[PDB]
Amino acid sequence: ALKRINKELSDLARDPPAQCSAGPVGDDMFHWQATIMGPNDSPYQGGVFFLTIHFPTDYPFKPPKVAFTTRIYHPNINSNGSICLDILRSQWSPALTISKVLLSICSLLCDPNPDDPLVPEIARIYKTDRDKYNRISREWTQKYAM
Amino acid sequence: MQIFVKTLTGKTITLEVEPSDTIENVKAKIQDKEGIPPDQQRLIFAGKQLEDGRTLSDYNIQKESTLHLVLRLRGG
Repeated sequence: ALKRINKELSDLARDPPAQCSAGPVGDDMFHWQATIMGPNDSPYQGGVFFLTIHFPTDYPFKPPKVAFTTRIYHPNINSNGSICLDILRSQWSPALTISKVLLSICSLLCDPNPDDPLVPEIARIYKTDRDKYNRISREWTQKYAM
Repeated sequence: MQIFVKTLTGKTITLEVEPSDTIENVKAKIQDKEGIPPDQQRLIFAGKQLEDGRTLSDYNIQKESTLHLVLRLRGG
């Protein structure tokens, strides 16, 4: 894993995603992290988000765990920070450029699709009760975003 | 020394600063370089915000490093 993980680091260092910065902590090649800024369109402008990663001891070949330390009231993420990513599913290549994953989350907010996510409660509220959603959206901003 | 800075705009350029300088000064140079004001200028690193009253040697960022620049868009 030390070699594989270092594989992405090469493409990451030489040229890391501009849409979002990321990199491993210390020389410990196992824990990865990233950040995302309000695309300047959705109700979260100026809201900085942080998400940690966890690589398996059996090589990426195993679905990696991801969570959201920041409290985002988006109709697609639960409380435990459960992010819905099809990549993890069959669309999980034992050798994928995590760089694409980060972008997937970026486009998610810049293009959501309220349907049957892991948060049907937020879906309904956002569905018609937009006025309220805006209240919590702005309230959850200063709470942890800022 | 030399240091790389990349913003959301995708803009990337090598800046020049001394290891004894303070984030308070570099902020003055970066803005004059791109033209972006300090209010919108921000410095992030592995999820660590740089303080205005801190020296490069303090954060031990070494040389040939890549700083994550973020734009603080207020709009209100």
